[PDB]
Amino acid sequence: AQQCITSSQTGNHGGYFYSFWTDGGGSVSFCLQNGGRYTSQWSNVGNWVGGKGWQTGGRRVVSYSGTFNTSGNSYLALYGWTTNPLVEYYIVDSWGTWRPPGGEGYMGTVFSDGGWYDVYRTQRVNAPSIEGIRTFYQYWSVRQQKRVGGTITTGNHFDAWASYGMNLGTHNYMVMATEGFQSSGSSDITVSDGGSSSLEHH
Repeated sequence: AQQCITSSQTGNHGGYFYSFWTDGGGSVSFCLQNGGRYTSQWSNVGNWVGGKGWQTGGRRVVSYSGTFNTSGNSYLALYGWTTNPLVEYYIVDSWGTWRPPGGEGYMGTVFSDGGWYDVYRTQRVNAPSIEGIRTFYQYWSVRQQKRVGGTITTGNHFDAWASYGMNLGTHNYMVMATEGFQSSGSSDITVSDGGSSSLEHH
């Protein structure tokens, strides 16, 4: 059955790595389900992010399915980190009332997995990270129109980022995450590797 957590931690569940974090404001429940699945609920949350994926990110055909709901500022994104350089990155497929990162630091565009994304770079100064209190860039691909479920071919994003001088370091984790900020909502997301699909043919 499910395992529902409310405090920040990482682990492996159903065969998949997961990461979950919250600041402890408001309410959030992160429920680990069979295989690549998790569900979540949040109510008037301060901030949280979490999902299932890979302990070591990289070039991958990520595949995910499920549902994502919010009345406020929440988003659904492949979410991960590198070190040397320290980078926090996002490939955002859907959001609520606020399209991240509010247009800040626009760099260009990329086409991947059937859709156009806008590319941004933002900066975090003296901020908590996977390597402690640091100054680091955040890289974003944000879909021009919302999508919930599909493939995210990470290499296409990384390569576009690189074309704009947004270079990555050594991969740390990479998860298909739900995020909330001063908002309420729910999600139900199942992650998989997309490489076992039939060959595309039209």
